[PDB]
Amino acid sequence: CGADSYEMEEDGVRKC
Amino acid sequence: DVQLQESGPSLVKPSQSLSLTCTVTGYSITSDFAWNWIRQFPGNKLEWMGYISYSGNTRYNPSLKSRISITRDTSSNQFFLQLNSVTIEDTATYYCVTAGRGFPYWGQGTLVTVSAAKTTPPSVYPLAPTLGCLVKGYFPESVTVTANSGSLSVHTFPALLQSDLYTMSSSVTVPSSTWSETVTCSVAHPASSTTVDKKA
Amino acid sequence: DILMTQSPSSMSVSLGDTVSITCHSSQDINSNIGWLQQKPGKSFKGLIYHGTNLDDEVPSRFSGSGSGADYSLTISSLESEDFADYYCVQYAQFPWTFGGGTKLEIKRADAAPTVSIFPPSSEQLTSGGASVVCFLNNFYPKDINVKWKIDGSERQNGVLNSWTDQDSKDSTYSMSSTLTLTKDEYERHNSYTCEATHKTSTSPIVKSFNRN
Repeated sequence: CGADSYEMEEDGVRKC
Repeated sequence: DVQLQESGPSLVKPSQSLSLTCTVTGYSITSDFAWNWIRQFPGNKLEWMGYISYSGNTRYNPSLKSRISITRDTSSNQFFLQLNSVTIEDTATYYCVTAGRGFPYWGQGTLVTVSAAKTTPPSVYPLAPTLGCLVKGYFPESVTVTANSGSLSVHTFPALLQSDLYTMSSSVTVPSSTWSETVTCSVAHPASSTTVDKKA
Repeated sequence: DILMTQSPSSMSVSLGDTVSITCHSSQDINSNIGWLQQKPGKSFKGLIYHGTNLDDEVPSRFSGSGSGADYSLTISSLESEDFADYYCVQYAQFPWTFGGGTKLEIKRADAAPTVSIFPPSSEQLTSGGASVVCFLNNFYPKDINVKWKIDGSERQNGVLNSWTDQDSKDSTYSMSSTLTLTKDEYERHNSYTCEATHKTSTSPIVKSFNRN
């Protein structure tokens, strides 16, 4: 998501 | 889904500690997500206070860091807020919240007043010649008014502070084939355990 | 901290309308933005995450778009339930921060208040106090004036005014006005009047009682 197609998680929170 | 509920005291004195519990059902707090405390100030401004992760890692707002701890009890599936060295400025409605894919699940919220003023029950007065009830001189914020066992569906006017005590009122509107029929308002004030009755 | 600038602050719109709410961040947040709804009763709900994605059970009326520092929430064909306060939130940078909010209110026809005056209770007169109450009910728009007169003389001091939020039933507003005086001052006068001025009625709506 966002500028790219990558989504990630940090401490259980999904972020772009 | 997830369900969350805040519990804890409605009134904390300045310089002391604010302590709240969030009880989570329907999902384990060790499974996923971050488990947050967010507050809303009397003027509707929201502030993120911090979280504890599913793995027990904590993040805090730098404005609060030295004053805050968020902890958990995984056996009871609860997480906790502690805010110390509180001032009047910490008066807000406190929410426990899940962050995962955004902020889907929120508790109902609980109001915490920080003040040195003393707890005081209300002196309900009747309001007859549309009818009403006038609820005066209570502390802290914590009243609910119910007309005719929930049969009347009726205006609730928010509390104002006069002389460091709160005052609010409520009105009901019935066709003039009634008050004829009896009309009674039930006034409940949780922080007093008084259902100050009245009543015609 | 990242500042979130939410616009507009308020909206007066009709059912069936399509409305947009915007949020500008003070730096690029890479779509790390949520939208939240808080209805009457103070309950919050997440509606959108990553600028566009719907949370569970959020109807397709709600949509989102944007990039960098500029994002929008759109609500198509407004329904009764959609009238609420709305908030943006960034989770691109700690600390997470929120927009100022947007209040969505129902547009309605102009309506004159119904005015209701009440004398102090015997109960209160025993304690040494005297409150005179005036309900001003079911009017539109919210802007209203109340004037208290004691034996014809305007009293501004000792008056407490409280407004409801928009009515869930008929989209109106209501306000309560309380004049509080001591037992002793109350008993020195005969006439107690509340007068309501609104952009609807030429003359004010005057309600009074005489202690005789």
